[PDB]
Amino acid sequence: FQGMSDIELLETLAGTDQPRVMATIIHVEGSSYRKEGAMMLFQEDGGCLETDLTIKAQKVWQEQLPRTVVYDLSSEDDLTISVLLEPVDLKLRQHLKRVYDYLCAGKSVFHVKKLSTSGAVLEYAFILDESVYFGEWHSGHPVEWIRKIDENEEPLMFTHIYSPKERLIIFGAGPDVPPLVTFASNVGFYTVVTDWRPNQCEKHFFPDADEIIVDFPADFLRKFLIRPDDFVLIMTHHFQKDQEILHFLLEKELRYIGILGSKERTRRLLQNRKPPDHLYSPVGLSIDAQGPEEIAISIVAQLIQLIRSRKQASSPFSYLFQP
Amino acid sequence: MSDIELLETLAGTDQPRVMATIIHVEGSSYRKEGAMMLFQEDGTQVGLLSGGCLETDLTIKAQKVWQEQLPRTVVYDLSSEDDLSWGQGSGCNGTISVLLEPVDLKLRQHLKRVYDYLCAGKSVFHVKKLSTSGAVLEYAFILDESVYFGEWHSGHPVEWIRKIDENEEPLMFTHIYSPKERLIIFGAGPDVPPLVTFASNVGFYTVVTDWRPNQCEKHFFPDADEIIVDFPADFLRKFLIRPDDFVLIMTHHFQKDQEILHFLLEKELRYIGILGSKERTRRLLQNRKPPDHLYSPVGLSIDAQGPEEIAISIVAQLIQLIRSRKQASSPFSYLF
Amino acid sequence: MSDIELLETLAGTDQPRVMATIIHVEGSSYRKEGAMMLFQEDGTQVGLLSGGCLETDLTIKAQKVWQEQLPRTVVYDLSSEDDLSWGQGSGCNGTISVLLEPVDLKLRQHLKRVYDYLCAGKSVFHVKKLSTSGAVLEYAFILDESVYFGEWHSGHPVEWIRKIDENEEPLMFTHIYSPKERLIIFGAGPDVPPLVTFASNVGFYTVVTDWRPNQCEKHFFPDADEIIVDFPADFLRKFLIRPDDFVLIMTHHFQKDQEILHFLLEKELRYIGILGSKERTRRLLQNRKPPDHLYSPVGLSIDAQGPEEIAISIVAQLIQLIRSRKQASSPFSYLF
Amino acid sequence: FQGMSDIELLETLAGTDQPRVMATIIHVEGSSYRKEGAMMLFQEDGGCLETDLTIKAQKVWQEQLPRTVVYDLSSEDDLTISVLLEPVDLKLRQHLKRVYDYLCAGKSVFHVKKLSTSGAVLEYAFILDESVYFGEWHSGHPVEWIRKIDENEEPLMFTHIYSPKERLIIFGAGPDVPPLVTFASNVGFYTVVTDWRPNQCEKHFFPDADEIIVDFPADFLRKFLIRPDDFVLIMTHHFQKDQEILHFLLEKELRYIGILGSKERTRRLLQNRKPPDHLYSPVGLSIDAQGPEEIAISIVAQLIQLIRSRKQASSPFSYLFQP
Ligand SMILES: [Cl-]
Ligand SMILES: [Cl-]
Ligand SMILES: [Cl-]
Ligand SMILES: [Cl-]
Repeated sequence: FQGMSDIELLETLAGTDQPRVMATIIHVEGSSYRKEGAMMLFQEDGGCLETDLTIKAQKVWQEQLPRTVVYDLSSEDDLTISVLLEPVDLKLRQHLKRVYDYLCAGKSVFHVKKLSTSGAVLEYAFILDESVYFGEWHSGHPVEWIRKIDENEEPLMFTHIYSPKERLIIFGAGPDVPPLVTFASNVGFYTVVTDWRPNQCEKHFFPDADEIIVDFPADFLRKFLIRPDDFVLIMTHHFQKDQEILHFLLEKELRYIGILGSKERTRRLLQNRKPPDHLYSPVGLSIDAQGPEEIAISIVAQLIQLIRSRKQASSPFSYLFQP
Repeated sequence: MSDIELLETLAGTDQPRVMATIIHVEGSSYRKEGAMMLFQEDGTQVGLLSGGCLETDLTIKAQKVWQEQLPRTVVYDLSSEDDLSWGQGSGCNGTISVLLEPVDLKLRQHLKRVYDYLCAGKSVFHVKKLSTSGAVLEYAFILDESVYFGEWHSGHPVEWIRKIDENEEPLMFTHIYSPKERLIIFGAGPDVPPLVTFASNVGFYTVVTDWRPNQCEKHFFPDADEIIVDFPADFLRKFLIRPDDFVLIMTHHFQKDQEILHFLLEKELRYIGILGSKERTRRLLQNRKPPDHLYSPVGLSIDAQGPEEIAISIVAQLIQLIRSRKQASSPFSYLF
Repeated sequence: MSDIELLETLAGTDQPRVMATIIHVEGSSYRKEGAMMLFQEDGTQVGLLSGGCLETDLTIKAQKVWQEQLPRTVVYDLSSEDDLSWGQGSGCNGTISVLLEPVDLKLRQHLKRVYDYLCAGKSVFHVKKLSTSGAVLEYAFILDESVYFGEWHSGHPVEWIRKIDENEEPLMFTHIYSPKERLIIFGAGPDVPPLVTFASNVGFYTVVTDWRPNQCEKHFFPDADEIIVDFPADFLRKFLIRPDDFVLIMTHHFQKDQEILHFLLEKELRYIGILGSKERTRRLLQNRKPPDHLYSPVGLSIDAQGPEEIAISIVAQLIQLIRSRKQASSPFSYLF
Repeated sequence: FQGMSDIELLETLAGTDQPRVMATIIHVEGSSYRKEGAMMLFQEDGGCLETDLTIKAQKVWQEQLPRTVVYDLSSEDDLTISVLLEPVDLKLRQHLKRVYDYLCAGKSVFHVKKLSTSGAVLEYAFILDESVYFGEWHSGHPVEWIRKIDENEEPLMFTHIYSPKERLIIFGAGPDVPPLVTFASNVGFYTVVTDWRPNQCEKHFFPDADEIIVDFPADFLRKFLIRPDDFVLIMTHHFQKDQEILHFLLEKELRYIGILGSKERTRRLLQNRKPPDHLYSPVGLSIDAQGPEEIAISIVAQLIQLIRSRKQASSPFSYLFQP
């Protein structure tokens, strides 16, 4: 189940065309290691629950009809959850391919399932804006249907946000940067490494980096577009270079700016300028880390903390529920 | 990298090498006092001390040290680094003292002996006696008050250290070479491989144990030092867990987690981390005195989701405790 | 690489650069006096002067020259190179004087103007007036006795040069920036692409002409500066061949080779090479006075077989003649 | 015709299984740009001669019978030669695959064709030793048949030596070595680059090098086998390194040892030792070359001169004709 990213799962559907049934935990009552929203793909070709689901998935594909299966998780071995099995038909295959393309573009997608009392999927939509949506939704504006759900008489609704690959833009390719690229890549970040020294940027130093761009910071910032939902990490160990990068990103709306060094050094970098809103110096959690490997953990832990802490503020689509 | 990995590198390629050691730090610096780095003839460097334009100057100094076959102390004002860059320098408001030593046939042999003792699990106390000019007069590798090796001609190196100026005479440098910290992981589920990778990369000796042989294939855990396929009860009987070890219980099986925890209860341990909720771990303890260093929920609370994030959270917690815990817990404390 | 390719590199990436020039050589050295090299901030170097551990020291000197924004002369005893290596040094029994100049906004602008004149086909006479300390007092780029540019404040740079000590006062350095030598190739058969590559790599401006459009596709000659599809008679009417040009006749068509040769007969030319035997070329001349610089069979006699080997043979012959031919054939000879 | 190497041509037969007819110039009378022994492959899917051969090749494949075609080359446009057309049948395909494998191993192969008066191929063999041969040879020892050929009454014989890729082992990966690798590779050498500095040995510096081995000279010489028919080029610009390489190769039987530098420097390298037999210092022809690009031409020209000058001594199989 919960071991593969949403974008890593939708990617699997693109390089397939193979018969597949998708499982989703739409409800959890009590204790479970797997959370609500966790997904899994059954391909028509480990654990007692997954083996029963395999048989159910096989039936769901043949019937070409979704079903909700309830499992009384109650056992002193840790083996009540509600699993939704949907056949990835030509319609849903097409819609999920469109979802993947929007996450590749960096845009999040709000998904909503309208379920029947029996547990069948009546309607489903993929929302981008207050008007822009796609899917098998025949009844009104999906957004207006969600806001107008009844307190107790309307719990036959499932929502999930398909979040794109988070980007981590790293300024510097020194020998302390390869562990950070590895840890950030493994956790699920899209990593961009940029430095002006071509010998520092050989691909064998950063095999997990999605992009390695050899350029002076000023050229990079001119050519490469930095999105406001991106994470910037300045660790060149060159004052003038760090100052060149920071001064450019100053008025730019940015989620995170982390600078490797002391508060005094960052104060010196900002000489004669107003600091940006989401500046983190010293970078990473204070775990008194020593060396590149430990500092890299400290940085990635902080990123995870901020992605998950600001995910309690419902940041991508919270604006579609106020007014 | 790690002391044992740096000393491992000397056993390999056998080529001219100069060893750089930060013997003193004043102010702010990327690395702390005791940090090492290898300057090699092949133009490669093993480790970093600044990450700036400092390494560029040391390379030239290292080349001179090898030719002269004479150690040297180089002092770097990292703030006034404009006298080393194409730009405004590093910017770090600190001054570091780097000691460059040629890894000659004598020191090569001594460091190979240090490595063999760390492979055996024995720590080594290293001491250097420096001259006023900054060269190395004497050096020793201590195992006990009487047992020592190296290039030490005067008296008992141990008695020379205890009878020093005060909080170290500036002409003395000490460093303890210790073996890797051990991380004993109970469970081989698909959430354990990222934890093994992150813990291995940060410098832990990793032991993975589970009773299910197909979850324990070596390709799942290529960074694990040991993969032992056994029932927890057999593992605990056969494999000795020392008090300085780190235990991580993540089998996702209540009865299994309960036999592991109940065994380790009275055993003095550095760390016990159990994957799950405080309520689950209360049920696991089933009215027992909790161990002194029990961590449930495991890892720092960064609201981690998925195996990859939980693994970062745990390694973060492990780093925090190794670095927070009183540095006056050395294996050569008994000596002083 | 070539002067025009080195000056081309300054027009691009626009980053801190220090220019190294060999202003004097005593004894044996890999490069001759006038050889240049670029030290860049990105850690890349454009050209070489020794290829040893010299470049490693210059990099540090270049970094200082940029910071100080002041030129410097560095003298290297290449024999006593043990004071620069991990080993016994270079071994070359020579002493070189390297002049390091920061490519400041002023010099960047002047060198961009030099490049534009070489693109136009006009050579540029460069002169540096050095101080006793080895710094640069003045420098100029001469086009004619009166027309000059740069950072020259005293008199007429031309009159300053002619009125020097004798065979140059040690405080004077001169260098002629000339455009690429032209190699005009008649024929686009499958034996011509290796010759275009080897001639292009060595520094020739290559022009390929043939009357058969499918042999002249650009993918066959990616290194050719010009590919002109025309009958030889039309090419010779339209394209001007200067006396300092190099001609290579290799159409494998007797009548075509004969119209090309008969046209170039009275025309003063640096070089005319015809692919084939002396007998064939005797038949081509059909009782005519052979040109002064006719080479048939073409290339050095190394008993070459196939297009690739014949191409080496021809480029070898071309190099031999450019280097053998009297150096007192400069375009600024008329000035002195 | 003569534009593709023998080994480059036999390679083409391995990645084929496609119907193919091989042409060979078995005789030349007078003037021709193409020499005797030149080969070409016609595949059953530029110039007037090649177009006629294409039609003849098509007939030869259908008939599955070799034929000799004579072309009166006499024309004042340069358009008498004897072309042999042989269908690359399953038998010959198999034999030529074996020839290729021996050239990959570095062993030369002596080929002989026994032709009829009509121009058909009666017999053919591929000789390695005084006893070791393979092919479609039914009559005696091919070697003894060749030595005992009649002065004038036996010219119905064609011989050709299939020579392996010549190896050029370059010690040094400085910025002067990439043009030499390119020129040597283009002319047809198997190039091996070795240096002890990994940053000097990135593959993008030497894309034409067959092997790039990062090692100290002493380790290279221990691990990599140097054949007596190999060409060694010492150009590390490091005296101690060049001395380490030369001292090892001293008693070793070697075709060519070229050292970049002066005779005095090479004399200093050989301090207290007898120089090897095929030492070339200064390396390359004296064309007063300046810079890496010109020196590289000078070196490759010398190599070509020595391969072709010692090819007049019939070096690979001259020993099978003396005694
Ligand atoms: Cl900088
Ligand atoms: Cl309890
Ligand atoms: Cl050396
Ligand atoms: Cl004549």
